[PDB]
Amino acid sequence: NRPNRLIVDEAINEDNSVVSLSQPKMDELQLFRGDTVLLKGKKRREAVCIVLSDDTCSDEKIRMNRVVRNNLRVRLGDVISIQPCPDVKYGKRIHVLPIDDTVEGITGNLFEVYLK
Amino acid sequence: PYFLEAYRPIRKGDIFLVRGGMRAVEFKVVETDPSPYCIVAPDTVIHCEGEPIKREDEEESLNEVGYDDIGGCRKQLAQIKEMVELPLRHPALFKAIGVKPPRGILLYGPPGTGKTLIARAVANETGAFFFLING
Ligand SMILES: Nc1ncnc2c1ncn2[C@@H]1O[C@H](COP(=O)(O)OP(=O)(O)OP(O)(O)=S)[C@@H](O)[C@H]1O
Ligand SMILES: [Mg+2]
Repeated sequence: NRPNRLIVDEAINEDNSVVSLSQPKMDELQLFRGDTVLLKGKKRREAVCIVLSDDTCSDEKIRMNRVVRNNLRVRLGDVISIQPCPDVKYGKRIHVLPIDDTVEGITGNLFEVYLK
Repeated sequence: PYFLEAYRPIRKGDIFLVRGGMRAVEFKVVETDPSPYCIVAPDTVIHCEGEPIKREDEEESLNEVGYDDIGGCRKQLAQIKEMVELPLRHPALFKAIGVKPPRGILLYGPPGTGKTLIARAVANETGAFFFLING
């Protein structure tokens, strides 16, 4: 019915916050190589990424990392609606927390090594 | 002949080992007048009377096997030390790395070449709990 409905393909670009589309689909949706789109998934949860281009991509599919794929409650072969979001808002305060099963050997500083 | 032409600095709290007469024997310095340590002179007198006492519960024996009893296989003993000494002496420091250790080593050779000796010596000289399984 709608040309924004897509199916999940594998990841090639090894960046976390990067999704990929093909050339005629991006020319049909009129995007650019520095835009910011939004992906709707299952369990009423969404994900924001950065859309880029790819020539090896197929017609009605989207390429994304396993991080974005698990943040949407989506597996390989599901359906995702994409929409544009020009609401470019700069952040002010970011409060994050580590997870205990992945920090059980490290202690002290984490800002300078991992996040900086 | 032990203290003669030796000038050995002894101290209260030392156990020394004397070999000879087809026997190794351990003596403990119990009492000295220049406490704690003193160099043995020809002026000294040694009162070797008294009854033999037992061992303190934490004092390990020099009858048991260390690296000194093994000869002729310096390279293989160095290779086993490079494999095993770092996951034993630093357990938790190695736990936080992300490197898997070895988990099984197979010693082989002709009968009589001292394999049980090497296993027991690498056991005792690292403080690891050593369990023995006999076939
Ligand atoms: N490299 C060695 N250095 C010093 N003593 C050794 C050495 N190899 C053997 N011996 C002596 O010979 C004894 C025999 O050693 P073992 O550990 O019984 O050899 P082995 O490999 O266990 O033989 P098998 O196959 O188990 S019967 C040791 O207890 C030592 O007294
Ligand atoms: Mg044996």
